[PDB]
Amino acid sequence: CVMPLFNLITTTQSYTNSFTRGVYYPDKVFRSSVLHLTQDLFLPFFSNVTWFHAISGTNGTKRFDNPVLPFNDGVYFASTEKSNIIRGWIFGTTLDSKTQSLLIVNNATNVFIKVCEFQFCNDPFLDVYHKNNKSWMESESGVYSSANNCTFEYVSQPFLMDLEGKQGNFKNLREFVFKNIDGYFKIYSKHTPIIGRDFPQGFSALEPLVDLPIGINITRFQTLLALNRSYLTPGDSSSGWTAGAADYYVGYLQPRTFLLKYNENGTITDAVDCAL
Amino acid sequence: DPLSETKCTLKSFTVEKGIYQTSNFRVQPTESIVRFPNVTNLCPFHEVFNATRFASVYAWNRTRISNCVADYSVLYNFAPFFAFKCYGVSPTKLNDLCFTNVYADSFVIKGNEVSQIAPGQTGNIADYNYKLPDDFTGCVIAWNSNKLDSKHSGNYDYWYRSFRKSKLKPFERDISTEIYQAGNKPCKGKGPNCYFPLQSYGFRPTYGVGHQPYRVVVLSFELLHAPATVCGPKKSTNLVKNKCVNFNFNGLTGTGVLTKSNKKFLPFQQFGRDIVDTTDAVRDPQTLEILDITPCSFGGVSVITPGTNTSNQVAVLYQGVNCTEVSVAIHADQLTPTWRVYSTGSNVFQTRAGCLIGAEYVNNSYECDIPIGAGICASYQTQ
Amino acid sequence: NATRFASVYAWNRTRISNCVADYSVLYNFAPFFAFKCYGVSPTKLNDL
Amino acid sequence: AISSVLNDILSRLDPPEAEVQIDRLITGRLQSLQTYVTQQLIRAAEIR
Amino acid sequence: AISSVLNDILSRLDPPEAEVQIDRLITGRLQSLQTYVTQQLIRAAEIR
Amino acid sequence: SMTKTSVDCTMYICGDSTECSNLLLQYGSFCTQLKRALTGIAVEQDKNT
Amino acid sequence: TLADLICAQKFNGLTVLPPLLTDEMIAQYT
Ligand SMILES: *[C@@H]1O[C@H](CO)[C@@H](O[C@@H]2O[C@H](CO)[C@@H](O)[C@H](O)[C@H]2NC(C)=O)[C@H](O)[C@H]1NC(C)=O
Ligand SMILES: *[C@@H]1O[C@H](CO)[C@@H](O[C@@H]2O[C@H](CO)[C@@H](O)[C@H](O)[C@H]2NC(C)=O)[C@H](O)[C@H]1NC(C)=O
Ligand SMILES: *[C@@H]1O[C@H](CO)[C@@H](O[C@@H]2O[C@H](CO)[C@@H](O)[C@H](O)[C@H]2NC(C)=O)[C@H](O)[C@H]1NC(C)=O
Ligand SMILES: *[C@@H]1O[C@H](CO)[C@@H](O[C@@H]2O[C@H](CO)[C@@H](O)[C@H](O)[C@H]2NC(C)=O)[C@H](O)[C@H]1NC(C)=O
Ligand SMILES: *[C@@H]1O[C@H](CO)[C@@H](O)[C@H](O)[C@H]1NC(C)=O
Ligand SMILES: *[C@@H]1O[C@H](CO)[C@@H](O)[C@H](O)[C@H]1NC(C)=O
Ligand SMILES: *[C@@H]1O[C@H](CO)[C@@H](O)[C@H](O)[C@H]1NC(C)=O
Ligand SMILES: *[C@@H]1O[C@H](CO)[C@@H](O)[C@H](O)[C@H]1NC(C)=O
Ligand SMILES: *[C@@H]1O[C@H](CO)[C@@H](O)[C@H](O)[C@H]1NC(C)=O
Ligand SMILES: *[C@@H]1O[C@H](CO)[C@@H](O)[C@H](O)[C@H]1NC(C)=O
Ligand SMILES: *[C@@H]1O[C@H](CO)[C@@H](O)[C@H](O)[C@H]1NC(C)=O
Ligand SMILES: *[C@@H]1O[C@H](CO)[C@@H](O)[C@H](O)[C@H]1NC(C)=O
Repeated sequence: CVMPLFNLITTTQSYTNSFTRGVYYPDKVFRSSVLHLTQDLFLPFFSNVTWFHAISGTNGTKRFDNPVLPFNDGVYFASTEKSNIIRGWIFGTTLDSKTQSLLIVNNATNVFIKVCEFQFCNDPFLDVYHKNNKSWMESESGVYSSANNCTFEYVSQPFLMDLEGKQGNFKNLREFVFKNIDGYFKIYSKHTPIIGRDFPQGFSALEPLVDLPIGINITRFQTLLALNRSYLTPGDSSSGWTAGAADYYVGYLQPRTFLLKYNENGTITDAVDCAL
Repeated sequence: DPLSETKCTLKSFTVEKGIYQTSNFRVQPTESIVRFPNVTNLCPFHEVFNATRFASVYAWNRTRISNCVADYSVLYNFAPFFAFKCYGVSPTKLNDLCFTNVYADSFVIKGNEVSQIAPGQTGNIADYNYKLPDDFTGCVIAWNSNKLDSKHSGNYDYWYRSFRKSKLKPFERDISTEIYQAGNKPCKGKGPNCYFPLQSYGFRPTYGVGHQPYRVVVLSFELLHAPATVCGPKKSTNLVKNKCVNFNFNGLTGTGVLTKSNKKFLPFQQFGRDIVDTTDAVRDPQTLEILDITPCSFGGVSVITPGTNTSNQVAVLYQGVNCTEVSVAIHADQLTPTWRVYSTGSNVFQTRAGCLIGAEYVNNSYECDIPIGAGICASYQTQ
Repeated sequence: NATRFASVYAWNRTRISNCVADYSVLYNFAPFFAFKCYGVSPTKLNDL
Repeated sequence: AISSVLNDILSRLDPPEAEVQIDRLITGRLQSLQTYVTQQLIRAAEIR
Repeated sequence: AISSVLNDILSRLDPPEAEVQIDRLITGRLQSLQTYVTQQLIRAAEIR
Repeated sequence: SMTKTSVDCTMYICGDSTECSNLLLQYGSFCTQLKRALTGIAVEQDKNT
Repeated sequence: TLADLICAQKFNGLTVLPPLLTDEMIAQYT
């Protein structure tokens, strides 16, 4: 838990509107050319959602915003970034070694998920560094000091996420939905391309990614940003840790009834929010 | 025969001229096929039920059982069972089901506290240590462990929460050591209106049977037929298509024909449902293919008779089916009504009302006598 | 906590009325071999 | 059911045992509504 | 009942315990059938 | 006229199940009444036309 | 237009009986 001194900027929680984003698949059941009325934890249409920016300024002040945030019944997380600064998330009630905590981390080769009484630092983070000026690697030493009484470990999803490039704008609308249902930590996701710059208008159903039967209690969550040991912006001789530009929107799920339209293909194409 | 069925429906020995909706025909299944996944490794039930040490009741050990074959005959090997109470599922059927996931909540309690492990129960252990959900489905197995959890000087390693501000919610574990407070005066230590929530059991072999330590394992199942996962120990059978069969896809039991389809399942999708929430397609666990399910042909059966007076001859209308389907079912002997009416070759006639057997089609046109339907009528005539 | 209890065939009847029924007192000297409530849930006795 | 009032059933019994009385009331009131609507349909046919 | 699928009830429960759910389903589906038949009769009178 | 429908009471309530069929036999002649009503409706539709 | 929904209905004991007079016969009468 070593963190070099930075001119940290107090987090500014901007406000934007959610449009019709954040619609996922309620269940594994296949449906064709049907209209289904389903009650579930959905993101309400046109509700306002909070906006954070994680960037390093040109004047030496780096906006390292990772506030602790409530979880409630669920979370919708939209991310736009180029260097994969958003590397993972933490979940737990006390975020200490007294109670079991959940951690999701990108290893840059695989995806790591742990459920252990982690002794997290004050602001856990991943250390990305360039060894020998030849190999870039990420380490978890800055996340937790020790792990004990581990009950679940899951190393899987050998996917590098964004691989097509940065054609439109980073080609990285990463939409995720995290829910706690019957002890199951459910992640739905969708990798939407970009028409515009930020939060394009449109509909994109979030295909489920992973159900983890962790069976733990979560009432709080936080974002983990990537810190790289310099050599990111060409022409800058400032030898110090810098973070790439990234934006992320957070919305909260509520119990809502939605009318979803499945076409003949089997995919959700449209949705109606019954109490909008 | 059809005429006797008509008489029974009319509850009379004489039948008037007309067409009578007597019964319903069904095509019976020919084979029974089950499809269980490639998993062969047994579930670690022996480790759970034969562990060296068991956690305290207030710190009950939740073991995750998934992605394995759950053979419940192994649980019968070490069966000193004092309680084998299965709620929501018959124990004898446990070997024929596939469970989405298994949670083994294992702990140690007193002998007299076994009855508290049940839905809707109240007590010290039920309210402050381990509370079952109201809609709990699964089994509870309690067996004596005096020879392993007792000491001559007293086994104090087992503790139970005796005092708590509020009763524990279902599937909630409390490990806090805060001193219980009675009233509004804060408690800074042991004293009046202040008691330690955790009390040691102190199990001893010399104690009575009701006070002997008992190991209790609650096996909770989530009986949903979609993620499959933990299936029972049943041998799989090769898949057969284009035939009315009794299929068992990962515990999803049904009857019908299975056919190759174009229902483009997404990678996470397992089975499909119709507009009215009826299972339309299934996924083969082994070959990972999509299969439309079509229930075996059934329908009404009407008996055209010229009356008991004129003759005992009858015709049979199988409503809303091909004549070829009925002929195939008869050839393989799959029709539910087993009184097959003799068919010559000119007797079988295909109407839009169904398949008509036993009536000869004449290229004439008379006034309707017995209305069969779709413009076709029948009559007893000299030909 | 009566010193002496009546016989079962001559069961003692006590009339409790015109007082606040605080059931938390019962939980103090509560061996509680059986606490079976018929027609009313025992947990709701504190609000009725 | 023990009481015709929904509130009393909810305030006197725990959900697992209250649900039975709730369902008894539900069945009775569903039958009453169905009878009313059927009679209304027949009377509306006569009035038409 | 515990499920709207009859096969699940027959496969997960013993006859004496499955009979309760089977009877619940029988009552519900019988009521649905009589409702449908009554509405059909009234509509048939209108069409006549 | 309207659509003539036929409903199998046994298949609708207790589809291809013998336990459910035996339990349904204890409810009397409800299914026979439903079949009679639907048949009367169908014959009435043909008569109307 | 007369009235998958039809397959689903036909799949639990609900069948539809064809009218005795075909539309050709109704046209002939008219
Ligand atoms: C449903 O999915 C199928 C399978 O991909 C799509 O069929 C393709 O459609 C495109 C666009 O018309 C054609 O060029 C391809 O030849 C089709 N493939 C096949 C195998 O037929 C179909 O288009 C999808 N439905 C929609 C509305 O896009
Ligand atoms: C509580 O259960 C866990 C999970 O089963 C036990 O941890 C190990 O689990 C593995 C996998 O089933 C077993 O092979 C080991 O034998 C278990 N024990 C150890 C020490 O590794 C854990 O031991 C259980 N604790 C108690 C007190 O029963
Ligand atoms: C009974 O089934 C047969 C066989 O499928 C159907 O006859 C087919 O009709 C189509 C459409 O005209 C033809 O292309 C096929 O060649 C026919 N098959 C044979 C084997 O002759 C027939 O239509 C079915 N009966 C009804 C009433 O639909
Ligand atoms: C049942 O026993 C109780 C005591 O346990 C009796 O209540 C007492 O009644 C006397 C009558 O003179 C009072 O003076 C006392 O104050 C009461 N309380 C106590 C604690 O003694 C009650 O009368 C008995 N009932 C019957 C029917 O015998
Ligand atoms: C959400 O916040 C926006 C921005 O301030 C505001 O205009 C809007 O009314 C808010 N919506 C609700 C439902 O509070
Ligand atoms: C989860 O933890 C929070 C925070 O301590 C607590 O308020 C809540 O009651 C816990 N939930 C359960 C089900 O134990
Ligand atoms: C990340 O992946 C490497 C292999 O690429 C593996 O050895 C390591 O354990 C993983 N986890 C880390 C570095 O936390
Ligand atoms: C882990 O479990 C042990 C044994 O119950 C306990 O003493 C300890 O506090 C727990 N936590 C850690 C971080 O070791
Ligand atoms: C249970 O564990 C004990 C102690 O290790 C061992 O001796 C015994 O063989 C085990 N029994 C079974 C059935 O595995
Ligand atoms: C199951 O095993 C069979 C036989 O070896 C094999 O053909 C099939 O691919 C396997 N399926 C999976 C999902 O591994
Ligand atoms: C047939 O019915 C007629 C009346 O239509 C009656 O006279 C006769 O006795 C009946 N039986 C026979 C065998 O003709
Ligand atoms: C109960 O009665 C016993 C026996 O007389 C006495 O010692 C004890 O103090 C009494 N307790 C209370 C709470 O009155």
